[PDB]
Amino acid sequence: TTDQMEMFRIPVTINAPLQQQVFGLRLQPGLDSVFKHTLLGEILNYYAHWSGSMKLTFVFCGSAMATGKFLIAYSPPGANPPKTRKDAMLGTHIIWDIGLQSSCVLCVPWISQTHYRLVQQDEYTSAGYVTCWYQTGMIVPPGTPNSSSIMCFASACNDFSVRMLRDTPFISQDNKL
Amino acid sequence: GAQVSTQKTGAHEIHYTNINYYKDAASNSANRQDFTQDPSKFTEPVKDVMIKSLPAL
Amino acid sequence: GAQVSTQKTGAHEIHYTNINYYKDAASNSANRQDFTQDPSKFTEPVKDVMIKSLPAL
Amino acid sequence: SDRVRSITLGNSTITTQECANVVVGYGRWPTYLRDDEATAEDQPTQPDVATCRFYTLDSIKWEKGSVGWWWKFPEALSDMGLFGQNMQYHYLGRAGYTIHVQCNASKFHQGCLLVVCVPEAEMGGAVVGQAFSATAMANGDKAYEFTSATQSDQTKVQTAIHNAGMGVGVGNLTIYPHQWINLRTNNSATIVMPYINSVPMDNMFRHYNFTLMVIPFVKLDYADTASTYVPITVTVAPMCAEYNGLRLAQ
Amino acid sequence: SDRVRSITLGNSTITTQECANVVVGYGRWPTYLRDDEATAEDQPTQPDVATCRFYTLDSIKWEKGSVGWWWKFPEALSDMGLFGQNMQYHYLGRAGYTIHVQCNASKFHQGCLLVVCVPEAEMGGAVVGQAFSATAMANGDKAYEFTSATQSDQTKVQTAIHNAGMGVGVGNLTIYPHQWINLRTNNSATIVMPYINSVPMDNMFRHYNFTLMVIPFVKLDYADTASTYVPITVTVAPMCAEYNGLRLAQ
Amino acid sequence: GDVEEAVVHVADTMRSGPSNSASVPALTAVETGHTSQVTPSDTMQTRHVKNYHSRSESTVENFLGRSACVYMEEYKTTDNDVNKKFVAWPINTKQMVQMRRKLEMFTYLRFDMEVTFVITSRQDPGTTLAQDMPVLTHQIMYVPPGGPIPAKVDDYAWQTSTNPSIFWTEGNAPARMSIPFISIGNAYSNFYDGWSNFDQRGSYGYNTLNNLGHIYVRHVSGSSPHPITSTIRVYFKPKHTRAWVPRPPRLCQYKKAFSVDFTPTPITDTRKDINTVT
Amino acid sequence: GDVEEAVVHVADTMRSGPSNSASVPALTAVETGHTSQVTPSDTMQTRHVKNYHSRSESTVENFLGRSACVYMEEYKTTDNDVNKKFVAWPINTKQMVQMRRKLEMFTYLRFDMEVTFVITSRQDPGTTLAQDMPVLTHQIMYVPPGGPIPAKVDDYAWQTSTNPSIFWTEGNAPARMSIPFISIGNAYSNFYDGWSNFDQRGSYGYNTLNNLGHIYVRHVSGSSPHPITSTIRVYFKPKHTRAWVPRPPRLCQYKKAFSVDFTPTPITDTRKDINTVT
Ligand SMILES: CN1CCN(Cc2ccc(NCc3ccc(F)cc3F)cc2)CC1
Ligand SMILES: CN1CCN(Cc2ccc(NCc3ccc(F)cc3F)cc2)CC1
Repeated sequence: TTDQMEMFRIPVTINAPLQQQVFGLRLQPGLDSVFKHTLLGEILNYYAHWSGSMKLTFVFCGSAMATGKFLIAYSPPGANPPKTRKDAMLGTHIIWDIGLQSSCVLCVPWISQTHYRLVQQDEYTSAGYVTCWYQTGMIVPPGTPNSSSIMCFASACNDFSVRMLRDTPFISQDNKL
Repeated sequence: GAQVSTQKTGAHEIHYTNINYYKDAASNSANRQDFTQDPSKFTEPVKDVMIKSLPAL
Repeated sequence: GAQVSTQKTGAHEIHYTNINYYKDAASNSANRQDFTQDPSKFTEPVKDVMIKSLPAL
Repeated sequence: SDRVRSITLGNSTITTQECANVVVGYGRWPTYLRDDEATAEDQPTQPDVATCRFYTLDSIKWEKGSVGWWWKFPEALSDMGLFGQNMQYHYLGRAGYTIHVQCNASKFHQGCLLVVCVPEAEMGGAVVGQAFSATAMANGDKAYEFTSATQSDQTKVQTAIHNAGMGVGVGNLTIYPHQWINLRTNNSATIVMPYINSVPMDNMFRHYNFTLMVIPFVKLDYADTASTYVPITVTVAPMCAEYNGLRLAQ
Repeated sequence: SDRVRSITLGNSTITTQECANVVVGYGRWPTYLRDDEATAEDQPTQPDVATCRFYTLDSIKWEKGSVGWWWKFPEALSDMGLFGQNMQYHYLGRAGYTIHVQCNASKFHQGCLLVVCVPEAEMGGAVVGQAFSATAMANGDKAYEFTSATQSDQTKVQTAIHNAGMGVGVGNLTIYPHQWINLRTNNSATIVMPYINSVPMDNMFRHYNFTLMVIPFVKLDYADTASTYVPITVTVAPMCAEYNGLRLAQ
Repeated sequence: GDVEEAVVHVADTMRSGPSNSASVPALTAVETGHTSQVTPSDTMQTRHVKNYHSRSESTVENFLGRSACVYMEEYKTTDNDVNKKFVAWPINTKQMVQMRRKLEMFTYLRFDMEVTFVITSRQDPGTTLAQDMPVLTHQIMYVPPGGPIPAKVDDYAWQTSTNPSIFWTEGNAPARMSIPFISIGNAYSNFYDGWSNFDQRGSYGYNTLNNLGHIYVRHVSGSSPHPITSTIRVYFKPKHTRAWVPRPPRLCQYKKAFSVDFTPTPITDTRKDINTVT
Repeated sequence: GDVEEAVVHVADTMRSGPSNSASVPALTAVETGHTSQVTPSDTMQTRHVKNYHSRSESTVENFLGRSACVYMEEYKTTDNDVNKKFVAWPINTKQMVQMRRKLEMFTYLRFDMEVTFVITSRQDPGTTLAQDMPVLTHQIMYVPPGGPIPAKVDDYAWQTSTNPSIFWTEGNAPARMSIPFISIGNAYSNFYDGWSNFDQRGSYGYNTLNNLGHIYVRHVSGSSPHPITSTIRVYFKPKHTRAWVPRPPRLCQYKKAFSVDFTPTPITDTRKDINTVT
């Protein structure tokens, strides 16, 4: 990313191969680089334990004439992450239709063997993966751009909570100011 | 003039006494027993209330 | 808000006062005055109760 | 507005922001088997949620020269999640279905599709008095192609479109439960099919309960656009499924 | 008479015409998870009957020189019917078990077995400060052999019988739920084990809930007979099993 | 009146079944600036769960209710340089990074303060160290703005008659005191986007509002035959806190004690590609 | 409400006389896994005895309610090696043998903790020892998992703003504090028969669940002309204890701090023959 602002836009194309992956990421809100510096991630990094559900909101910022469908799935922890849409569709997922309402919300349920999870997540307390796939593909009429972008928003549900206060590791100094 | 009150404890499965010795309220101990909260100020700052079930627009 | 209670003492041949000063239940002193117990969990885990006088089988 | 529909089965949800109403078989909603109508003695198994969920079969490509396609159920879902395992491990089965067929295109496209579920859609061979294997009419979730011209290969079913491979006028298929996908004013069709059969239960490997057909009555057309084809997707979801007669896996 | 017992789970039945009572864990019967104790949000799946049934693992041969065996659960049932499929397809699981161990011999045989379920039976390597793979301690339904002499291969767990591979006196295993199979007056042992763990639910591929051990305290003996060995069989049946967190098959 | 007497769990999860209707909780529109309020019960079947978790530890009172170092300095009991035998620290809360960050998550604050002092001493290295010295004593003096300032260890200003002071002796517990909300506004301000002069000139920034005074420390009368060095650490612990107008946490490293100056920083780290999850 | 008010002897022995009947309390069958419940009154004539003995001292609360050393370490006030001037101990309760054994008699535990620190200092031997140094001061800092870790004695991380810390001075009573049940489960687990990765690979054993954090200690500002060595001992004392699933006590000597590895051991000692009683 030569331009920093590019980090916030997920590319989308017309005439895409069928059933292609749009993006994928690990669900480590306090550790993964994706969620590390988000408004939610910053708060968790001041704590050691967390629990509750999460919300991922996606907004389509294409043209008004463009249309498409997307499949967003959450896969609980397992030996291997999904590789194809057929694998992803087995787990929790929602089919997103683009129309007048430009936003869709995927609620990640709290499925865990323990009441709490470590912010410094490891193999024992994994949380799973989130992936998005083409459901039908993006179609556009004549005289429109051939590419579009999507943005993602992260937030906590009303049952979220944290525990044990720790000092954050993102900020440091070597000499008195 | 002593105050009695409950102390944090578990859930499914307990009183402490406090007395103030100084004449300035700034000397009291931290009042960390308040748990009321309301997030609607930052999450729903809109003018017209929107029902989740109904369409946004 | 003080608690009064008996203290271990002998048999054939006696009260102490306690007050909690901190707002967290974890700060209280050990509650080593509980003596209830039930060993049937580990000694008689069978499904059908067996009378000692009657034959086992 | 009544143009928006939402369906939630199991752990899957379908949202269509531009659709017509839902058709419901012969006015009968799917339901479990009653005590006074059953015949098998042993207790059935009812793994709802695990089996009553949407399963998106693969997708087809709609070209200017497409003629139509068909799928046969429940064999189409033979290897789809726990539904397939339950069907394999049991002698008897029973379930209704909810069929949702998606197809979206811009305002400048034109075309019309017919979506219809044909119960007991028996088909005849390409060459009269010649048998065919159970591979020219159902091979899992893959779709089968109709043909504009008369078929000639003896190894395949008669694919003449205008006869629907059934010896009946294609225009008369309206009698069965159906819907139209007209690109002017529609994007998907929803059909709820109850369990229709002459017996309370039947084996799902030996009997094709019903057949799904998609036929373009008005061929696709467009001009001066970068989109060359219109993908079509089919999604199905068993409802009130119950199995019986456990045995070794087939 | 109280020497006859009959157990019916799902579509399977066990009848023993000579047995002692049934032991029930720590006096707790298996049960479903309560609303006020759960943590996961989504709806669980409860495929009773399909999964709550007896599954006879393979059999072992009891010789005059046998030392003992162990199995680890629930991994032992990893590929046994729909239980295995459900465990594969779900992130979280929870279930109690009913263990029945059969062993019959004539009136002229002598011997004694100890049957015990050890929760959290952590084991140490043969060579101190040396790791071992997840194959010297559980490989499906196959039983593992204890050893009379001290183990030496670094690729395996310490199999010294008198220490039980746990660094504790073998004679003190009586603390755990257990039963004795004494050929004089017994033919089978039945144990009902509730779900014991520090959390409401856990993954069944990563965590061994408990270990089953069979140890001959009095070695088998006989004289002048055509029977050379006494087969031993183990049967298990999950109870009140419920799964959660559906995802792709592992 | 010998006595007088005087909890909030998170929301539970309600059971939900299959649904098929025109209601679409999932679909929304973020353009309104309104965050959704959907719950997992609105998109998949869920069981009934009773949550006993509580958000007690995330209250602002508890979040800021921890003592933290804000300043440390060294001074010698005897030396040639007069300025090196005592400390003079203008009070501010922007010199130590962690506590600064913590505070800077809110625009305005209002709290009482609890101050604790930790003092330690050590003998400086040298050729001859054999000496006997009784226990040392230290004086801490607080000078509100505009008061006289000492210029040497034995200045007359050390005879505080109105300025509060603490005399402390080594070997005992650390000194402590409490201070009330001593501001001239209705709340303290971490940021101030404005100037000093009404002509939009002069100092710019929070420095403008920093007028809390000074702190001075010295050895009472200790004057050893050989140098002895002492260090003092100051800890602040807010009490009875109220906060307003939260702001995003800082991302770039601090570089000045009285300014917001920084250097551009990448948003976050990178990975192989958009699909990599290993 | 100025006040508020708020014992179990063992079973007695009942008199028994001669008996001759079909009841056979003595005969039983251990095959059922059921321990008998006979009493001496059921096999021989006995007098009436009132027992005033009580089992108060054998409660789990009292059994585990004793402070025990869990770790000790040494650090120097001044030295060439930076790593030798402070301690960094990952918290665990499996390094000292006695307390480990005591805990390992139960599979799961749930308790509050009381921590006490004992600190002592001594002057290192050398050719020249004549020096004068004031009383020393020490800092104990607790770093929950994922927090910043200091790399040297004078690192910025020692300015705790959220991490709890204790400043202590020699000559006073030992430091102390209390901690609540800080786990992520519904109970602590001494054993864990499982792996880390869902593929049955990776770390195996209780190590997997050990994520309690670290403890760091240093001299505040002491830097003597000659080295001074200090030692710290940490004591833990469970409170409000609950235990589940007892297991047999360990027999083989411990050999690793994060594993159950052992060497085979004889069941017990030997004697001349089965009849020897002398
Ligand atoms: C720019 N603002 C400066 C004040 N800061 C809060 C604050 C205010 C006063 C104090 N301490 C006041 C004080 C109190 C007692 C003393 F002896 C000396 C003092 F400086 C500490 C922090 C917020 C940012
Ligand atoms: C593997 N388990 C590790 C925990 N152990 C019990 C336990 C848990 C926590 C603690 N101490 C927690 C703690 C509390 C306060 C601190 F400052 C530092 C700490 F590490 C001590 C013993 C049981 C075995």
